[PDB]
Amino acid sequence: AGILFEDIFDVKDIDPEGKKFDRVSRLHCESESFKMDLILDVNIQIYPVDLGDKFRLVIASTLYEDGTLDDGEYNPTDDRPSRADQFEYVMYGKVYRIEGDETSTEAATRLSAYVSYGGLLMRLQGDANNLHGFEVDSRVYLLMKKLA
Amino acid sequence: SNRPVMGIVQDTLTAVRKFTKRDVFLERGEVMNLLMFLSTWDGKVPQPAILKPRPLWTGKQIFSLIIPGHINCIRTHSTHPDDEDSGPYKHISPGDTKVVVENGELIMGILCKKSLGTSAGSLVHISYLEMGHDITRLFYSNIQ
Amino acid sequence: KAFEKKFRFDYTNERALRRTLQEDLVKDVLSNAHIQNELEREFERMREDREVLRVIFPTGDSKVVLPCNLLRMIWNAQKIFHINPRLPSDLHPIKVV
Amino acid sequence: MNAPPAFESFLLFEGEKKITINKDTKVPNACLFTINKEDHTLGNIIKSQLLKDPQVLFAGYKVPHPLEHKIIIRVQTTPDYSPQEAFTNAITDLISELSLLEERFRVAIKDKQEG
Repeated sequence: AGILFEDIFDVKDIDPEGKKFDRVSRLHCESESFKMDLILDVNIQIYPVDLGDKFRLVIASTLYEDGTLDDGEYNPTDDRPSRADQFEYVMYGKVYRIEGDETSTEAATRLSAYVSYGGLLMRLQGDANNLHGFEVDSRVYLLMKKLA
Repeated sequence: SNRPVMGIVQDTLTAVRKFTKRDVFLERGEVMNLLMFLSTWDGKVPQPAILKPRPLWTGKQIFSLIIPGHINCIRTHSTHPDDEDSGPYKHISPGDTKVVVENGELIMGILCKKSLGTSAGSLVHISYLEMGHDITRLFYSNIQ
Repeated sequence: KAFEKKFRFDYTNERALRRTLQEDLVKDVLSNAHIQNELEREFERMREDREVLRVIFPTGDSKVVLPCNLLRMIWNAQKIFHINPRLPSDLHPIKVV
Repeated sequence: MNAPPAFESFLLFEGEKKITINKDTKVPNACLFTINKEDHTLGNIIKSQLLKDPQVLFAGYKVPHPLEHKIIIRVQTTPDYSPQEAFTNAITDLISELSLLEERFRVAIKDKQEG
């Protein structure tokens, strides 16, 4: 598998502070049946998004549908493995911080994983039980698909 | 004054900020050219950030290839407000300030005079102190 | 109070110990007494250094110029050895001292 | 006083070879072509034609100095295909396109005048 996370989100805001960038907007999504807030920057010129949209988000450690990793080297002439091409929007990043709700003695109950997709950041808060697949410095894919 | 005496001067410096904005997405051919002008390049084209519906790289994704070795640094853009460091979004930075370089990769932030300039602790100063003159020379030339 | 809390190394609570240090090391720390004496002597030396610093630098200026960048060296070590900060470590504080 | 003559930008002198082939040892199946007395007028066409090929993984060109006339082209291709074959096919396809374009322009002129 290699699918670290999978959920359906709804868009609540596009730019609460304002339009900071011409071609990039920051979605403020909330989950469904998981109660996990999301803050994602999406290229809107290539992949337009507006309010109220529902998309299915998948965060996977590999794209190859069998388990093997990719080594991070780009190669377009590799259609043989039949990668996960059922999604519309795909990004590739590196998780750089896992904040938590720890203390001196008690362990954490809520985490917050940050991933940087070459500039376009993402924060994914929620419960600490379904967020266990994330380790810092690990390459991560993001896959989106709008539900009609 | 134990600072770097030379740094990027005003034309690569007026353009590295625009390069390192979030919006800069580079096509395959443009990436080919820019890598053709890199002297310290391994030979492997990195995976694009945006992979569907069209492969797009990013300016930070190529300045990461420019930055040498495994350099760790944290600077601050010249238009960074006085509330981001205090309130929420400390590590999310809506305006793309708070430059962060981990393992020689530009994770976030916009590069300006306060990062590539002739001030103490700048990115070039860290590159010198960590790698030496022979690598800082290539750093300058490749950036330009 | 902040100085003591940040630099004391409480070895009594033992829940912070189980959370931060490994299991084979926490038993050693809670059993030995020479280790505890060394750990208290370290804080004594730090307090004396604090008083010396306050004499040398009145008006409370922390900024100083020194040859080795310890914090950046620590960051480099963390990234080089793939240290995971969410797990208990295998470093003995006596080995540190 | 130190002005080079104008013809030095397109005339090969005694000893200079037009094109020299060198391999790239960093990555397998990579090759560098150095062309003397050329510029963007040829570099750009060859690069843009190499990029059309689906078996070419890298294709670029650069002019190392504007005061010295020389073109460097780097092409890396997938295995079971060589960059020399990619280069030759690119040149052949460019020639075919230009010939077809000239034929159609000539017929368009003929249609425009006296027609």
